[PDB]
Amino acid sequence: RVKIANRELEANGKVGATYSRDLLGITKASLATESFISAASFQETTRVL
Amino acid sequence: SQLKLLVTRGKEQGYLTYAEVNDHLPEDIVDSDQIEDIIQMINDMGIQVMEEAPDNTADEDAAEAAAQVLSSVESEIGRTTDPVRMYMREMGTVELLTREGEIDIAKRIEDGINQVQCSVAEYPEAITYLLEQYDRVEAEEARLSDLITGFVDPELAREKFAELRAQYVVTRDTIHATAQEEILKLSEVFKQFRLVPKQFDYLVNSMRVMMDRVRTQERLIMKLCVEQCKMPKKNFITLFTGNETSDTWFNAAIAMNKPWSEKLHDVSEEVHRALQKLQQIEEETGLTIEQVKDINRRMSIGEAKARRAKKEMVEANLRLVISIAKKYTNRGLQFLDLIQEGNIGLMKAVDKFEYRRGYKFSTYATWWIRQAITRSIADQARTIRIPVHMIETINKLNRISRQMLQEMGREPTPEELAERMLMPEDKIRKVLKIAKEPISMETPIGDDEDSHLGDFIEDTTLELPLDSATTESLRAATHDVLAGLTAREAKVLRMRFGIDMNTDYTLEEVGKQFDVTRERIRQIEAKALRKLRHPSRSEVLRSFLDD
Amino acid sequence: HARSTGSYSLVTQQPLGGKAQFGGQRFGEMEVWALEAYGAAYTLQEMLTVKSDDVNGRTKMYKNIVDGNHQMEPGMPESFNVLLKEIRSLGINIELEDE
Amino acid sequence: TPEEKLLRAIFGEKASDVKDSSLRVPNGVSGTVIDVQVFTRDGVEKDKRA
Amino acid sequence: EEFDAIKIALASPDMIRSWSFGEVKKPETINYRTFKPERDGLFCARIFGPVKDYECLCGKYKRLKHRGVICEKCGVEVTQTKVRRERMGHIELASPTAHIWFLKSLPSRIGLLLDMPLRDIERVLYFESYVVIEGGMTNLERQQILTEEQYLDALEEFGDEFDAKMGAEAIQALLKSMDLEQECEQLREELNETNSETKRKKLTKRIKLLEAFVQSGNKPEWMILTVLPVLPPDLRPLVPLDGGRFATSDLNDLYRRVINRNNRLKRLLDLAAPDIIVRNEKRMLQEAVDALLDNGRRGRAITGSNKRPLKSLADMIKGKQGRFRQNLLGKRVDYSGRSVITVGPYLRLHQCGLPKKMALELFKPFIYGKLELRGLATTIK
Amino acid sequence: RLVIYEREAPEGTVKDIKEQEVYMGEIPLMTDNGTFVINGTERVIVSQLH
Ligand SMILES: [Zn+2]
Repeated sequence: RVKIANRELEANGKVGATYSRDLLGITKASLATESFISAASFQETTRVL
Repeated sequence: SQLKLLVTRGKEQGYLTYAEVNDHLPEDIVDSDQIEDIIQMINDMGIQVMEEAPDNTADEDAAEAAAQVLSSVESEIGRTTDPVRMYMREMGTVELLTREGEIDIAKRIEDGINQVQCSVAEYPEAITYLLEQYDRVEAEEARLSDLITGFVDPELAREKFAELRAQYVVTRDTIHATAQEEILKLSEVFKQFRLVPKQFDYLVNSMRVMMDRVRTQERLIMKLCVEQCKMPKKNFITLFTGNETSDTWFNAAIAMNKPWSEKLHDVSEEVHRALQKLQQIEEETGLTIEQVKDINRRMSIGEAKARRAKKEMVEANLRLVISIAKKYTNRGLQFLDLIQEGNIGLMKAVDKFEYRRGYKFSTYATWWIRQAITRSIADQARTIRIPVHMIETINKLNRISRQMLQEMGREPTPEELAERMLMPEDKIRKVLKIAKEPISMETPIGDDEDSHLGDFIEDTTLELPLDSATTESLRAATHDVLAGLTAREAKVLRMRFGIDMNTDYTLEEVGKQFDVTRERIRQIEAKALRKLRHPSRSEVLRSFLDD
Repeated sequence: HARSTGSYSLVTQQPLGGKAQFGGQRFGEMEVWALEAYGAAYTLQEMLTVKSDDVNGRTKMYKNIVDGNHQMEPGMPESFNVLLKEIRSLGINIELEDE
Repeated sequence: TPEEKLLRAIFGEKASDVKDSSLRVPNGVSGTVIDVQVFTRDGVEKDKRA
Repeated sequence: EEFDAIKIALASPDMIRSWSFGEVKKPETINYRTFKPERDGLFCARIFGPVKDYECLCGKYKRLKHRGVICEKCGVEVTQTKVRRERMGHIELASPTAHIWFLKSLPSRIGLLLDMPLRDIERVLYFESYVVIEGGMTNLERQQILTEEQYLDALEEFGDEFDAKMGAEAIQALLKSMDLEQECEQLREELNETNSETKRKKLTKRIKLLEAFVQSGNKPEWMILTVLPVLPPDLRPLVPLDGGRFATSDLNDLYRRVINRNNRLKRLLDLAAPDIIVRNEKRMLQEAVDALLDNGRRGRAITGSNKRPLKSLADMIKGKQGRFRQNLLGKRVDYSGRSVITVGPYLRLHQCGLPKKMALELFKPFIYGKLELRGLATTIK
Repeated sequence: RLVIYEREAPEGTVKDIKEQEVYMGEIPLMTDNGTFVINGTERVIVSQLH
């Protein structure tokens, strides 16, 4: 999201956002998902819902 | 802080034990419900899991709120849950005896009922209602026992209502000097009658119409004078109490050089309407508005004391109800359902108790409580509800089966229960087929990978897809066969059956739109069946009759 | 053991046979991972829409197979429809946009 | 149903009131019926073979 | 229907009415004697559609053409029995009730939407402790909890302009009486004036949550169930097992319990009973609902006639055996088989043996088609 | 053996000893081979180790 947003903005004249990348465990990097019907298959269903 | 030290060792270690968590608990909270509350707050946050005697990932982002809830529940406990105990606490706060003062509280209740009945005896609309109901009931439209459940032979009752007509004509058609005494005698006679519960219900209903109309015209006078016209309470109380009926305290009020009075000009006729419908309701009764308001406020306060006596005695006897409801705890119905049903039965007991019968209250109300809980256990325990006396037969079979199981030694047979019980030898069989609970369809039959018994209960509404294919193939084939006829032929044989149209037709509508309901279309049909039953044509059709 | 069209469950229109588990082999999850690993997705779609659940999909598949037209008309799984109902009995308004 | 009814009309074959549910051998075994036992609820008249 | 994405939101009481097909009113399920379903219980005919395809319950209208008509005897729409699988029923609850998912998910959604400690909310629901709602500029704040004596005192303090509830009506008043954008502006102030990184940190946390909630389509008072929906009658069946023993699922039990207590509570309120009775009843209904939506999270499963903690709605989606993982990914499969294997080196590595019998039972449909195509047998039978 | 002592008597003179034989349960006996028969099928109870 950030890379497309600030990349198009630098494509225009304004300035983006200096981001500092992270590194997450797989049980923690699979824990965040845009889609929830995916993320309710394996996560705790109640909280996702 | 201490339970937070638990949390820091859990973040470091990554697990716990029951000795650990049981050691870091606050030094008084040993409610097993509360213990589970904290254990779930500790587990579900992560640390996960609490792990009895250990010795894989974890997923959670809301551990901070759980930790906060723990550190808040440390000093001041999250006292109680498990609403059986909540009810125990909330009813145990009672001085749980009413020793020979129950009759004082019943004195109080008799006060309330007698005040409301006397006020009723002051009430015109309900007296007129009972007179009009006397006429209707005398018209074969009702029983003499439904309009009244006896007084303290409804032919004596008829002369009683005739006495009511006499008292009321003398008391009403003389409208102050003697009319008061007329109401006095009517009082002395109506204080000794007796009404059905729903009869005093409609009494209270028309009276509640009365109080609500009076309060709504209160709003029509106040929100048209007090609120709408800047009219304070001082000059309003100055002029409302004292007339309250005639229009001498409003339109004479507008000309009083007052703030509200210099603005009431545009609220004149609506307030005139208010007092006019006020005196109209008065016409409905015949008394001043303040008489009506004082009378039904006396009614309301006696009623409040009566409801309060109800509340007080029942909260005295809740201990009784719990002790008695403990006795049925495996009828298939929850504890608290039993205790609430008992409380309702107790309410009906307090509804109809008299000290002039000499009973004591606990021995009296035990029966009502037990009978109500039995009605409940019969009516809403079994999944597929069965009537009452059916349950009677079931309990009879269970008692006699326990007795026969040792009288005959081995075990009973239906042929023999059909002669101990004098029942017709087949009701025993049907009762024994019906009286059993239904299996929890998610029952585990652990005998496999992991199943639930609902996972095996096959289907029988579906159609075998061979059937679907045959039906479609035969739709097509019959379509072709009807292609082998004429307009008269094909249309008549279609309409004679369900072929690709709406609901079928008999010779009436058929010969109607075909102009002949006679042997004409009958001959058409019979010859149709002739040509179709003709082999070398219908061989495929007979092939669709596989057998 | 072999099963082409046997009985069916009652809560979810899935295969269930009895006689010698007269129902299809469990096409579990790791197999779905397998099919996604290949690019094959039609076989998956029919592995859990036509062969298994979609109670119009399967009968139309059988009509097509007998009539020599190996098409498929999927629809939507009856299990996911049960999931919509079980989420919706709870106070959670789950709906499907239509565009 | 529809045209099924037309068919029964075409051949007059009385549609029966009874549904077959006989205990048929499981598809595949191939055997010798070594012994038949007939338990009866004692509310029924035992048949000829029993 | 190649539709779109899926959308999801909260349960509007208007929404849960428009979904339904007629109020449930009674805990009866079937008639014990003629096994048609009672009206109108957890099962029904006038509500959830008919039992038999294109037949009314009573039997007045029994033809395929008559579909669309509702009987004059029991209003049952002559329509396929598979409509018995897609209808839902509301329960016009007499006392309002809090939805356990939105009250026990850590955080409390109702909590951090109200900005209130979870302990005080579980106070206000279970009737330990009154709570003020919009207490006026007299002495008290808004969220200020109280107790028995404190409320009965404050009534003296101010006869009017004093608004203190307790129970689900209280939380619902707090929610609806709340307005969010006011809290958004006050939060922008708190981000401006107040300066402590933890303070304005949770300031941004709650302000993001609140503006995100308003950006949502939802409302505040939809977290308090006024209308609970009943699952249909064929996802929670009542099968005839061979022998009179009916094998019912457990949601029938849970629904029947919650409906029992709803009825009883309406009956208590009508009699003008004393207060402890109605309070115990509203606790009982709250726990019946909280068992119905999850049967968990609340301390003890209201276990069935087994010792089994009986299954419930969020327990029919949750867990590796629920619909997501256990039957929406790993399903059975028509057209399959299995057997013991062997070697057979006489093959080429792109082909396997397959027994004659297994082949003829896997490929039955294709074979039927091939036969009736080549004309070697007239019809599919 | 249902005994009932007299009140005004801790162990004072007995007033009734009604001696009657009561049924209870059917313990499934053991075959000669240590294999019970519970419902027609021959079952065996495996020794435990605790
Ligand atoms: Zn009808």
